[PDB]
Amino acid sequence: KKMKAIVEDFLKRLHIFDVAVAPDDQMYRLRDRLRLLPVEVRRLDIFNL
Amino acid sequence: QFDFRNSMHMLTSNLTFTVYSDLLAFVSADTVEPINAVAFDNMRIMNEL
Repeated sequence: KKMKAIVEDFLKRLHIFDVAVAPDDQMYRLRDRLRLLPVEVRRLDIFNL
Repeated sequence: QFDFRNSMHMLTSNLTFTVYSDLLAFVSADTVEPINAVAFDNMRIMNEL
């Protein structure tokens, strides 16, 4: 799964950027940065269930 | 002087066959899907997604 789509959705939903400017490389670097953070409890339990 | 008992001779050869030179029309090589290509260390060629 080409994971740039999820980052593009996130950036667009923030409602201040235009995805036509920021390239894919920063999206992938942001994804790698984002993987570290532990997820919220409710969503973690939803995924576990 | 023309001598017949020594001029006569018998030839040796194969019955019949076909000449092959291409040696590449007898093999087919279908590539794997471009996304899942791996390297010598059994890790994927591009590990960024």
